[PDB]
Amino acid sequence: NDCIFEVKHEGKVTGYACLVGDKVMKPAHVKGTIDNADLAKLAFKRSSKYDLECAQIPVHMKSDASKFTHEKPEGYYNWHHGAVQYSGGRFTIPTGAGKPGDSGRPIFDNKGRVVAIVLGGANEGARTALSVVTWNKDIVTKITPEGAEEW
Amino acid sequence: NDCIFEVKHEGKVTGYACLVGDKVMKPAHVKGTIDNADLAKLAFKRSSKYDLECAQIPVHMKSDASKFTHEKPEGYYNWHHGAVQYSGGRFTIPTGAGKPGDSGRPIFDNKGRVVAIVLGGANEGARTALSVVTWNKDIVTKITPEGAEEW
Amino acid sequence: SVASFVLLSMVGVAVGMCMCARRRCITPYELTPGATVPFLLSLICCIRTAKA
Repeated sequence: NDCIFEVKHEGKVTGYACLVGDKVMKPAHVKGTIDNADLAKLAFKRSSKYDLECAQIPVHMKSDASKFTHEKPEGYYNWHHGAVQYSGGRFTIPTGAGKPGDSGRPIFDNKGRVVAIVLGGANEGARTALSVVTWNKDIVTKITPEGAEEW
Repeated sequence: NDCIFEVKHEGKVTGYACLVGDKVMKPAHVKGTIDNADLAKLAFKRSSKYDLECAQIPVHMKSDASKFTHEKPEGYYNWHHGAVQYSGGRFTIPTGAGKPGDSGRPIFDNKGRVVAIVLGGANEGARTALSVVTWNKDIVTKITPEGAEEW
Repeated sequence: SVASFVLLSMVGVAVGMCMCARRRCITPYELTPGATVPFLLSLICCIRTAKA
């Protein structure tokens, strides 16, 4: 909504990297060398079981980082392509709202604070369940509904 | 208001000392003389771990010392130079509000109570990060954002 | 020579896979913003903190 900071990483865009808290992160499944030429020289810590590379933001740019909160009420949140329903601890969107290439987009709460980063979706009828990187208190985690392909 | 005593070096003002609770506090990095003779003379104690410089207030004739509070709820506070935004574990300030040599000015809450003491800052970009000395219920701590240079 | 090579290789494998265990145990903390690593864990795994 009020924040567009998902920096692209390739002329052939496949996902986006984001600044949140004091860290830049991006999904580890999408190839490319991050653009802007300042984050490109940054060294990334990679996790395949979490499918994410992350690094510390340079200070001069970390004012651009979005707010962070781990607390996730049941209900509606907002992201770039619309609204996300958090039901049963799982994020879902209308079918077709997400396609390959929108991975790495932060999910915001009503205050505009990041709570999750989308990785992919799984098609169930008129809805799609999100395979997504989220957090609990001081620990990154991943939610992968069955049959989700990677975005 | 007006609980601030000037620390003057030989040819200029270098810092600021404040009366918090029962003690007068000054930044240990500031070289100069206390404006008041009874405090400049008063045997004065040094701690470089927190870059803080303490003495006990002569409370018999200094009853105007400011009151304090260790609670740090999220949101806006007062800095004698505008509003400071306490977000996460950091303080953020408009980049043009602070200048070197202004260290020692406390941060006020909305109740007029001292919450933290600015020891310096970091050129942060759209803002400036504020490296301060705060306290918990029983102990002091120093918050130093990365890249903070001395003030 | 064979015994010395075998023992040195075992020591190298031990230290390298200790480094692997360090990386596996440490990466999730370096991914989580705030990075409130407990001091005891920092001593055990011999790390530096990101927030100073």
